[PDB]
Amino acid sequence: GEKQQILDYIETNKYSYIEISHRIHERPELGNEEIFASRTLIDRLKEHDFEIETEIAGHATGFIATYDSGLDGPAIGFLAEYDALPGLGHACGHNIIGTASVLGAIGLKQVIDQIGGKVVVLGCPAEEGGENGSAKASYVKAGVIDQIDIALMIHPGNETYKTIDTLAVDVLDVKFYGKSAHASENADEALNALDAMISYFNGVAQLRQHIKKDQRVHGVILDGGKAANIIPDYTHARFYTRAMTRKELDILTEKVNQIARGAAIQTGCDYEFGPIQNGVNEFIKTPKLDDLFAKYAEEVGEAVIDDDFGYGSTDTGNVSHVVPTIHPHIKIGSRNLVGHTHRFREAAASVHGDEALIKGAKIMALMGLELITNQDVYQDIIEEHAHLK
Amino acid sequence: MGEKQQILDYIETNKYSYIEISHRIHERPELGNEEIFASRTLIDRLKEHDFEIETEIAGHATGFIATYDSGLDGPAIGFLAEYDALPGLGHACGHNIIGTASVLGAIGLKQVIDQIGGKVVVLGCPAEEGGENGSAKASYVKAGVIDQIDIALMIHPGNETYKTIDTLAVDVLDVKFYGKSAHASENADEALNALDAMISYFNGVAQLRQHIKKDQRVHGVILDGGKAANIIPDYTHARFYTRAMTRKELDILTEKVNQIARGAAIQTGCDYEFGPIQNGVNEFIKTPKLDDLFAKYAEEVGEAVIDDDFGYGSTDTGNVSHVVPTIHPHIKIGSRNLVGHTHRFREAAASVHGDEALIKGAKIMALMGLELITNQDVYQDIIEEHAHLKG
Amino acid sequence: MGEKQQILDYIETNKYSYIEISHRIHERPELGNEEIFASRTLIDRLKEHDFEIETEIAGHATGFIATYDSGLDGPAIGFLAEYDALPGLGHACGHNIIGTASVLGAIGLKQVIDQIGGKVVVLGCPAEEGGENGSAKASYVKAGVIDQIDIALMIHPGNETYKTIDTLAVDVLDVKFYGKSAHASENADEALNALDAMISYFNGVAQLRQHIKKDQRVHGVILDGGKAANIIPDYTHARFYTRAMTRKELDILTEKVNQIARGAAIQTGCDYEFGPIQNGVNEFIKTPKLDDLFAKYAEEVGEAVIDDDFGYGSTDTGNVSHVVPTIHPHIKIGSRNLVGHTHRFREAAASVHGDEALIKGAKIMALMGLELITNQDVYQDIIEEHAHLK
Amino acid sequence: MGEKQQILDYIETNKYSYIEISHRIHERPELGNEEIFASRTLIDRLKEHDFEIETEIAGHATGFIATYDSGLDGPAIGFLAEYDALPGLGHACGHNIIGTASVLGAIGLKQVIDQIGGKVVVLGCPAEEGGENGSAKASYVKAGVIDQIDIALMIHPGNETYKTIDTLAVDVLDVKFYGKSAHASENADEALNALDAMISYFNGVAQLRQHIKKDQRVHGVILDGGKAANIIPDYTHARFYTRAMTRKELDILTEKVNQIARGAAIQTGCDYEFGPIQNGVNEFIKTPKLDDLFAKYAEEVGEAVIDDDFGYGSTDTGNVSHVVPTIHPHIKIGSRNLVGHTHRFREAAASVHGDEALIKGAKIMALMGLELITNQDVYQDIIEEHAHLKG
Ligand SMILES: [Zn+2]
Ligand SMILES: [Zn+2]
Ligand SMILES: [Zn+2]
Ligand SMILES: [Zn+2]
Ligand SMILES: [Zn+2]
Ligand SMILES: [Zn+2]
Ligand SMILES: [Zn+2]
Ligand SMILES: [Zn+2]
Ligand SMILES: [Zn+2]
Repeated sequence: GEKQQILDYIETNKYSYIEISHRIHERPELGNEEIFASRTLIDRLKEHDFEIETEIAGHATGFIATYDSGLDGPAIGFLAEYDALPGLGHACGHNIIGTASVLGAIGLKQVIDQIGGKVVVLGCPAEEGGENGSAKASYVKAGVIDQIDIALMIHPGNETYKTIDTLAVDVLDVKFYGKSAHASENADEALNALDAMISYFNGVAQLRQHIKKDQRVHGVILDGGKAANIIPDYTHARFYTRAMTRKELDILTEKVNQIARGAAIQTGCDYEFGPIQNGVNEFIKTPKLDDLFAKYAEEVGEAVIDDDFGYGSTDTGNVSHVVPTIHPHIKIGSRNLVGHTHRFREAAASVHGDEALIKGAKIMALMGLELITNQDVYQDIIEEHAHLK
Repeated sequence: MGEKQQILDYIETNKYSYIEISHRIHERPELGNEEIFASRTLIDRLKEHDFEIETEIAGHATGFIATYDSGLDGPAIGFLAEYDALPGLGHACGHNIIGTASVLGAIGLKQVIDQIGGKVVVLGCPAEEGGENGSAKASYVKAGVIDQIDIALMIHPGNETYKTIDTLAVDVLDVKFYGKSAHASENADEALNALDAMISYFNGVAQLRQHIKKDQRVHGVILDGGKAANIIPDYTHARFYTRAMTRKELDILTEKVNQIARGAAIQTGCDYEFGPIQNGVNEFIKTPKLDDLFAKYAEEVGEAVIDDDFGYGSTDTGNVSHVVPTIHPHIKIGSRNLVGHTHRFREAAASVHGDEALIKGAKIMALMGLELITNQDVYQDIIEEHAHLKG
Repeated sequence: MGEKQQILDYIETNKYSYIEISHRIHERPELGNEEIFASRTLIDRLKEHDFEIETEIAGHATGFIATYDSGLDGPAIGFLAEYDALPGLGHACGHNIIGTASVLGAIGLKQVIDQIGGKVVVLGCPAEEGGENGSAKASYVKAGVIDQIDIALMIHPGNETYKTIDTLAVDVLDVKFYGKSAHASENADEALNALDAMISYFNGVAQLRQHIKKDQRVHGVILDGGKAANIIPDYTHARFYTRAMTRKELDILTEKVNQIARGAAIQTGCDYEFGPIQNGVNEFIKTPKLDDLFAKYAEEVGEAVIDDDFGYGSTDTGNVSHVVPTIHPHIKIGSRNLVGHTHRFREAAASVHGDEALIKGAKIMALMGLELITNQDVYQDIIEEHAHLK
Repeated sequence: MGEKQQILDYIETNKYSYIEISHRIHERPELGNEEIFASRTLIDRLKEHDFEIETEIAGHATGFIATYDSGLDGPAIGFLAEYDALPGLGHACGHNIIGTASVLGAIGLKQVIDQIGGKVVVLGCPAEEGGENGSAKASYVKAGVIDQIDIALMIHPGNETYKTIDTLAVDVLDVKFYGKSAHASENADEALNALDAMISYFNGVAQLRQHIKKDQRVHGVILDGGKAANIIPDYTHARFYTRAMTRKELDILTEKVNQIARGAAIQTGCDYEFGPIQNGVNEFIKTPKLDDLFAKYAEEVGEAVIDDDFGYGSTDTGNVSHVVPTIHPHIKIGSRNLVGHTHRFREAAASVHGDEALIKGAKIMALMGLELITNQDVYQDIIEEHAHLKG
């Protein structure tokens, strides 16, 4: 009876949610600027009696949607994403993610009055990163994920597969501050912020010999001075660093901090060096929770492929350090589909992409059913995760 | 006899008219090659006194040549008019005074020019502070415009009154590197790194400073150093000055900086561009007999001409001095503590002393032109001295 | 009806004569291209068994080719002898055993060679550890010395017994910069700075690392960086390595480093030299059917052939493997916890276990060559498989 | 007087004895702190004329103090003896002449010292060309050795005869980086790279040159930059000069270079050492009236004292000028085209003109000492001018 209601609702109303997906696809908004997308999803949740908190952990366009039955049972959380890319506009198919997670939440809410427990959608802006990007990183730090017990989600891809491993990433600004002087007449009175920057860059080049092969550090000079006749008192670069784990990355980023400090000391300058967004973490996978995903991926008619699909780089990792989380992919077209391409945006607004949205909503809604209904399958997952972390 | 008195009577009779022009250009500072109001205001005043006007000279829209010919034999006495402001500072070099002084000088001498013969010429010279397609006089020399005048006169407001200073040679240059972008994490091995090319160029310029002469300079900034942290740059852009005592010495220096760029390109597998954004300023060749003539009338008009080390300058009027006897002197507009390109200087350029400098300088120049036309021995001597010093 | 049995009877009856030779080479370590005792001791043993000797091969004074031809049609089976030690460690790679075992294996097969036809050849191969005019086998390949053999056999002592490993391509390079001196305080404007050129080269090499493949390496030191603080250096000298997975890839990587040097010279107005101080090592091309032959005899001789990731090597025997089917297998001389190029390894190259590994290797190689000559189908298949792969 | 004539008669009637001492030193050129033959040959001549000798001064084995004391009140007149040669060049600074002249001057004045009072002192000053524990006179000043003398006299052979030139302050510094080795192919990630530290220090010094005064210098070389290409270096070693107009300025400059090293260490994770390999050289404080006394006697002895710009020097005699009135003049030994530290200058320093200069300088210095002891008003005037000028 319980599975019937959830599927019936999603199947008779599919076109309504598919429509929300194209409406968001047509209006690509970048991270922390996704006003249309968050409102549209908030409305559908409010239309089905969800209690809405907006503006979460410093993210104006984030939300927490909640429907609580008032009965003991797990709080099953669905991660909604809805940010596009600059120039490419939804070439990661984030129109599907937010709509799929909302449709699944609302699908499950249909029976939550009966099974017990709670349903929650977390609207998570800026997953692609940037200034105050990676909202889920902020949520973990703010304690927003103490509100859920399990974090569900699906991502569109070139195939259907279980959660991939993911990497830790920092996005960092480097700034040097000196003292300007006319370069021809009195450069001996200057403290050269550009010499600091060049020296920092020489140092980062040298570092690459001595970091692990899985690690990355790359960046650009955003402000290199403005007048050729005047010694710069300010320069500004932006950098990424990347490691397999947060523990490893914290060590790696401190090495780069020290290259900046050293450059500062060489040149008599002062400096700032720090994150422009809360750091992204590696995924801690719960295999029994992906088993559950595969099971319903198959029951819904997808071939879940076992293969190396590479490493990801997503703030959903951060949520997996707190609670059992998934970040699987649903096929939305050719196996030659590559994320962040024009052909991938086209794919996210196609009939296959529309089908994946509905299949994703069904899969998640039915996992939520089994986690609240079953206490042995739920406890297996919770105990597995807490052992792996 | 009385031809000197007509010049002075004209200049002094309607001096306040010209002071107003100075103040109107001061209120509305315009940058190099953008001096629409200044050029037009000065062109209208020449046109009001029957000068034949040519506009848009040597690729400079806001440049002009204003000629009054008597139709009789004699020298062509040129007056250099400058009228560009500085960014954020707005006539902190007092160029409102220079253009107006030269116009008023030319028009003073114009009063008498039908009696004494020869020809008066105002050359409107924009963008002397430099920049993209800056230094109009450099373009003028190159285009043949300076063949129209026999002598080139000018005054420059300063912290004191002094004869022409030595000036330096300058190039202003763009360095651009061109590569092949790639995603930095995933596939940096199929990129050609234009920022690496730039850092290598910068490292090489630093090294070069050990091996250049102590009178030479090389300095610059990175205008484009990449835009996305996750993408390898395929384009970087820097802007540089190079300077030396002479144009001969500078062409050697700039070429060394060229090869530093080239080498950076070779190291990184990138391609490159390296060239001047403007024509290129030359060192002054001074004609001491011409500065003697200035000092003479500087004193007659009541200025104390100081003989001290007032440093080197760096002006496209040096380029004109390679063609014809040229002066680039200074007239006091206030405190000896006045430094050029400061807020105090801008305020000084609109004071009563700057207004007075303007009138005195016009008087000095008009009277030099009277004698250069009138006294053939004094003219011959200046022409021959200059010719010896360049030739 | 068994020529196999003569081979083993010879090696087994006078094995102690050969174990002596190994300990004599071991007591007297000689660095690459200085292996006077080793080369002569081995040459004297070959002369004792009717081998014809040519010495000084491909510009290597301590190299040789010992041939014994039956005069009958058949494959020329080559055995590689190595005999160079390391500075300070002195045979912590166990090259005392490699050269002895190959000479013993070739003399073992010589006992039967007049009957089965064909030819036995031993290539004395100095300086495999590398250095200046190092990697003798690289020179042999380039000199056409390997046209004289049809198959290249060898054994190396190791932490266990296994088949040929994959190896990597290496270049060993000199960078020299040539400028013009002047007094640094007084007239540095008349100088061309060979040290600024060097610093600029090093800065460029650092940048290169972001853009090379993860399996590749470039690393070096400054051997001459100027002598007087008050004189602008007119000369600087660095030594570098470059490494890739193939020789085709390494030629590209080394040329990138060539252009980094070249760019540095252009920046500073200096001149430059950039090139190898030794010929240059190549990736192994393995012939699995030849390693199979090894494993078959390895097991007949009592050894356990292990199949595991034993990592990558870097040896000039790879260069040989581009010309003819070649092996570079390992024979157990002690604990699995043995590491190459260490003090514990040198002691193991002269132990009872290392002695056993010599005779076992010598038997394995002699029997392999017996089969390569005798079995045309096995020979044909190994030659054709190598031919398809290269 | 009869005293003045005893002095000159001594120097003239056995000048060839001392010229031979100059040639034997020239024949056997010895580097700083290694001048065993020169110091001993000089010490033996002073021993012969009843001078008390102390050897090994302020940590310099080839240094000596040779004292002849009258036991009567009077100034203690110091004669600075130099005798170090250059590597590969022999005596291309003419130091063979310097020490012999000062010994012959000291001994000439010694003839009369028991009659006029006071004291004669020769300081044997090794390694003035510098290097490891170079510049003995820096060590002497620092050790209190110059409290033994009231005036310091000296002559230096040159292309002409002239008064003490201005001299510069110098530091010779070693830079060492300490890290942690690894196999470069395999384990680079557990290394700390002392060569990257050195490269980074050099890149930093290159950048500094834009920002040091035009009279300042910094230059060095890498003496150890690693030894095996397959191993990340755990040790590098460089040697540097820094230079400035004054010690006050040079300390600021040298500290800037220290911070460049510190920063390189911080970037690479290395440790470091930075410090001088010799006592630092200081700028000359000149006493004009002492040079006037030199010029007086130079002229008497047959020399033309030329007033002209002969550039800046760079010598540890400068250090002595901070304590007592000192001269560092030059005496002509050949063509005006002679340049120090060349083969021609070595050739000059053994020539007849060089021998003549030795005797003349000896005479000049001994006649200078006679007046300094004898004339209290000339002495006092020199002491009070030095005291004023040093501050
Ligand atoms: Zn994405
Ligand atoms: Zn995504
Ligand atoms: Zn367990
Ligand atoms: Zn200006
Ligand atoms: Zn101006
Ligand atoms: Zn080895
Ligand atoms: Zn080996
Ligand atoms: Zn010297
Ligand atoms: Zn000297």
